[PDB]
Amino acid sequence: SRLPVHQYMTTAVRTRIEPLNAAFTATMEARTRRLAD
Amino acid sequence: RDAMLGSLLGDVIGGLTDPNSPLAEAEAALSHADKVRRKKKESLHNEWSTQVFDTIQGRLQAAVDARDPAAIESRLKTQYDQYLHTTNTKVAVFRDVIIEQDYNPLAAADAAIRVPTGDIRDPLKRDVLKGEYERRLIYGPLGKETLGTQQWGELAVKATPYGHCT
Amino acid sequence: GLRRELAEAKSIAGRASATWDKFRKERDFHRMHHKRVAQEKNKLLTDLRRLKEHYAKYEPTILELKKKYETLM
Amino acid sequence: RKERDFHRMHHKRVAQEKNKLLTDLRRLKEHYAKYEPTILELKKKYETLM
Amino acid sequence: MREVISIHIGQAGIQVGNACWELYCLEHGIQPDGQMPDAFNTFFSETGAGKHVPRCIFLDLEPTVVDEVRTGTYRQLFHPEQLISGKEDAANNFARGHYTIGKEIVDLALDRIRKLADNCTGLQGFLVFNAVGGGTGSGLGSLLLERLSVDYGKKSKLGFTVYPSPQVSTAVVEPYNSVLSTHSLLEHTDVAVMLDNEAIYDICRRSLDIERPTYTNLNRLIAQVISSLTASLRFDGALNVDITEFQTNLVPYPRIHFMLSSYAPIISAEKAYHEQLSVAEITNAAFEPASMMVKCDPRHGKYMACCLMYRGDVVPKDVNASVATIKTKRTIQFVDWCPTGFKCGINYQPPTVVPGGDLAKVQRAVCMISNSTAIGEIFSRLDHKFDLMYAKRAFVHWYVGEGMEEGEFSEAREDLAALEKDFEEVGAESAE
Amino acid sequence: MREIVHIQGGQCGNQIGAKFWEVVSDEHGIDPTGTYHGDSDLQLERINVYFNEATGGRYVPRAILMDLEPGTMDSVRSGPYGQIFRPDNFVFGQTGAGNNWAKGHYTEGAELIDSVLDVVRKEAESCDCLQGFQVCHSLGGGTGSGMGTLLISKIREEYPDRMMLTFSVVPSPKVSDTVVEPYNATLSVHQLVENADECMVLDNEALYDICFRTLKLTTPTFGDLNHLISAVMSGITCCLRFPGQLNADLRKLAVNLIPFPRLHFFMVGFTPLTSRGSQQYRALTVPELTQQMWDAKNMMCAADPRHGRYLTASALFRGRMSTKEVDEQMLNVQNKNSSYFVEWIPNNVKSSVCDIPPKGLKMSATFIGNSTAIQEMFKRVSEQFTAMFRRKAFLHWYTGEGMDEMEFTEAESNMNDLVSEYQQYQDASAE
Ligand SMILES: Nc1nc2c(ncn2[C@@H]2O[C@H](COP(=O)(O)OP(=O)(O)OP(=O)(O)O)[C@@H](O)[C@H]2O)c(=O)[nH]1
Ligand SMILES: Nc1nc2c(ncn2[C@@H]2O[C@H](COP(=O)(O)OP(=O)(O)O)[C@@H](O)[C@H]2O)c(=O)[nH]1
Ligand SMILES: [Mg+2]
Repeated sequence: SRLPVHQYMTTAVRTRIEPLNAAFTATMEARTRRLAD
Repeated sequence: RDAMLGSLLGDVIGGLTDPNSPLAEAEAALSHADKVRRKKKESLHNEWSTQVFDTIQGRLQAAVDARDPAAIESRLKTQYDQYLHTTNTKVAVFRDVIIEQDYNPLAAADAAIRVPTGDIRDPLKRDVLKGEYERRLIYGPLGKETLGTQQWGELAVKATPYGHCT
Repeated sequence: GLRRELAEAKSIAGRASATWDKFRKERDFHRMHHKRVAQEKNKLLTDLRRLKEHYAKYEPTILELKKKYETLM
Repeated sequence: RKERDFHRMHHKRVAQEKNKLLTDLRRLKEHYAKYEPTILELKKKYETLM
Repeated sequence: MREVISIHIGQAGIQVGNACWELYCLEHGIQPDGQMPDAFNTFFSETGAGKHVPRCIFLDLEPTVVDEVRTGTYRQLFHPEQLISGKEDAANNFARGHYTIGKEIVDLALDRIRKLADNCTGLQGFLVFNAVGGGTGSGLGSLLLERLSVDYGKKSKLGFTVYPSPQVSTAVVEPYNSVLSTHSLLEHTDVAVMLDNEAIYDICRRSLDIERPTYTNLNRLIAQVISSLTASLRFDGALNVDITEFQTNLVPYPRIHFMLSSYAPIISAEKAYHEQLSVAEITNAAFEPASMMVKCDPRHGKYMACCLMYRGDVVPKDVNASVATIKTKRTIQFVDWCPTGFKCGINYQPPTVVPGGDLAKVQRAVCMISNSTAIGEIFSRLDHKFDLMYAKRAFVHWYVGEGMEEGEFSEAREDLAALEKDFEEVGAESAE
Repeated sequence: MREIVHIQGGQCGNQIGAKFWEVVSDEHGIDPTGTYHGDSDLQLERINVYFNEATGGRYVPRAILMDLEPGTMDSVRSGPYGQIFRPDNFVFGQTGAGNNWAKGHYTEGAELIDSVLDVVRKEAESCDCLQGFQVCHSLGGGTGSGMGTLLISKIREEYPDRMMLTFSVVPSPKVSDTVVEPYNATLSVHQLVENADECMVLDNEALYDICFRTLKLTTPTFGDLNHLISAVMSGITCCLRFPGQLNADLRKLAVNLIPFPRLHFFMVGFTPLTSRGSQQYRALTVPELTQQMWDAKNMMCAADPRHGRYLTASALFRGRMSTKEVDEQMLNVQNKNSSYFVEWIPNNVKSSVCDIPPKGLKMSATFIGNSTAIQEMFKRVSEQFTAMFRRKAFLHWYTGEGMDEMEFTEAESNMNDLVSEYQQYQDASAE
């Protein structure tokens, strides 16, 4: 139950771009919702 | 003058708000075209995703799910131990020569995950690939004949007939 | 070898028969929309003429308000 | 196939010139929309002077 | 203007730091005193406008290696405010460098960084030089790297690390310090470049026929690799490769940022005359495994992306011929999803030679940094190396006592195993 | 009363544009300092096409140098014919795209488009009757492609009744200098089909082939590659700069060569390219130029004209010659190759003659070709795109600046309707 590599943004890349910071957190809530469903 | 001014101001003001105005008709046509192209854009993105990307990543992540990490570290340990044994025994290891009995580094490339990608039909390539679809029911070797790019270097540039004695 | 040639001919006839059914449907799909857009194209042509007539009213209106505002001044 | 490609070619060509008149409609729309604040401001100015 | 701040952490970083800043001075004509050679010239000297202080930080908790720089041949080059010492070394403990001893020094380090960031007009990146084998390079390295991501965004963090050898060790607790530091290297670096200690030993034994290589000789041709990739910023060329060009072409995915290194012409002075150093000749030598700076097989993995920094008299014609000869050979294998995988960067400046150096004067040079799936081959060696020691839980009371919890060992193991699965996942090929 | 605005984009555009202003300024008689020294009155008559008036008899080019790095503008400024350019046209960025398409298009190109559009609008309003917008750049870059294509979008919005010429250097399959190179080209061509009125397509592997097969240069650098591209650009504008027997300006070439608005991509090639060893042996005649012109190895495009059909072709002959020999030669090549030219367009090749040859050549010819055969180059870029985009390789760098992966679908789709239309008109026949 791991995130695919093209969706996992590391913190160094994440701290560069706040649009991409929100892109990763949109994927994080997608993981919690899919596992709960 | 006053009646003409009143009529002109009346039409140029009522055209901004009248639903039967040509301005309103043009706005309706533009909004319809914008909605149509936005819907077509979203439909193209979704159909490409579902027909190609979801299928390919489903196959790939299913293969990785079937794959076990412990076997991966064991296999890479054996490969690295083989490489260090070859570098310990031989007087340097060179890429061009391969002794199959001694050391087979291509087995690592052979033991790799394989994804079929033959059932997938790309929705973006519908108009390009319709011709080869109807002929049958990546493209072929394409380009023009040119000089071999191995011959572009300073060594073969004199061996090739162009610039033989120049 | 005669049985193989008959199987190939039935395969050729069978494969073709499925396809030209699709060709007939697709060519009917193109004819209906091409006529539909052509009728829609002529509507935009008349709309463009009307809007140019409507836009032609704008620049006299700017001039006429400038004339009236100076006379009122 | 030849009959299909004849109508395929014609359908695409009318579709292309549909968008060309569409962009020409948009260009004339943006041009005279800039005249709109001027003609509104003069009309409000004309009413206040009355 | 292009400008780069390079931080050197640990003993291994500062010994490279002594070597690389020696080479930078000879490249730009800077003397060890720092002065590049009517009445304005007399005014020019006494105002210090001819002095070029490096944009570097020498921080290490062990004082006995940083005062050698303070009393060495480069005592006038470095600002004394830029050289940071400590009372006690981290001493091969990731817990000491990250929690207890490295805590009261890293706050002083960002104070030095903020002063260096104020002098620079527009910053472009950060360069980290450390070894994950030791305590300070790993522990204080991870702490400084974690804080620099918080304080500075959109600025790249380029990582130069000296990973432990599979066979050669100077200590015992390398698997603990490497694995814990790796979890920071996954998370906070932008591009990480591997360096292996004995892979350079095999280079100096074979290519430069020196039977007695020491750390001074290894760090000298290490300093060749660092300057070659950043040579696009110093000097103009036919094809420039900036520090932001490096990231956008060489890492396909955010986790995949560990990279290999290679330097193609490594020829002694006597051997230089008989050898013909052509662009096509050294490019074949660049991809040769024994010329690589990391002990690994390029044939084991597949090159996902690669770059080539060319220095000297290289025309764009024959380098492109060298591109095609590599691709057509069956021993070098690419991944299927990257057809155009080579970034070509040519600098017009020939590589400098240090006085007394073992490298000879070579007209044309290639530095090859490539991303391969055979770098998880290196990780799998350290994976079971750490797993065998952690099974009996030896050398844990040093880490537990100095602030670190037990669960940090499992989390770094969890992150490292994820990268092990990562390289097999992306190393997959799509074949019809 | 005709003039062309020239725009240079990125490192490739600045390097090619420097060598283009090397030729035309030397052809018109401009010295390094910017003053007139020509001995013929015909050179001075039409200089407003490419040069503006200045005090003291100086002539500054109508060039706008734009990029995102200061590195490659120090080269053009220090190079020869580098002082004629206006420093007010030296607009530049500092961060640099680094061969990223959307970094120069969305997050950093937006802060520079307002500066470059003010310079273009100031230069366009100064002159009287615009003929077109000529831009030289590359499609595989990020500096000249991402910023350049957005300027192509912007100036087409506020100048919709003007021609537009793009001399774009495409990526090559055989030789590659960038890893994310197919991403930059696919998004650039998508922005070029609607905005740009017509496109001149150049490829480095074709330029490298012609520099060694014909000119026999054993060591081709970028200098002699850009020289051949420079000679083509001066060949297109032969009508405006000088009189001739038959005059065909930028508008007339566009209306002859473009049957349908999407089919506006071209393949070009300069005709009289001989090595100096074989210079004295060859005799320059009108039949000799026509044999070389239709040859595939003389083409500056990586596509193969042998494999495709010529929808329209145009040859711009420069020099003193007989028009009867021109009409006989073009009719000679159409009849002897009937399956090579398109069937539903009679009089397939339309040509013009100018009586002023270029410097150093008594006769010259510039060939413009609208062949259907150009789909293969776009297919080769499309092959590498679907290799990368189906695995999301190197895509997190592109989606950072707000342009998500959703905006890649229509770029490839508009990369595919172009090659389908070219394929459709090839197979289509009369009646
Ligand atoms: N290439 C290179 N590697 C070195 C050099 N010096 C040390 N190393 C590496 O660093 C390891 C020793 O640990 P260090 O990182 O130096 O430890 P440290 O920097 O002193 O930090 P502490 O142990 O906390 O004091 C060795 O295993 C070497 O692999 C050097 O001069 N050159
Ligand atoms: N003809 C020509 N092509 C060039 C030149 N410089 C670069 N290129 C091409 O441009 C491509 C790389 O584009 P790049 O320089 O990164 O564009 P940029 O992003 O605007 O700087 C390479 O594939 C080269 O083939 C030049 O001087 N002449
Ligand atoms: Mg120490």
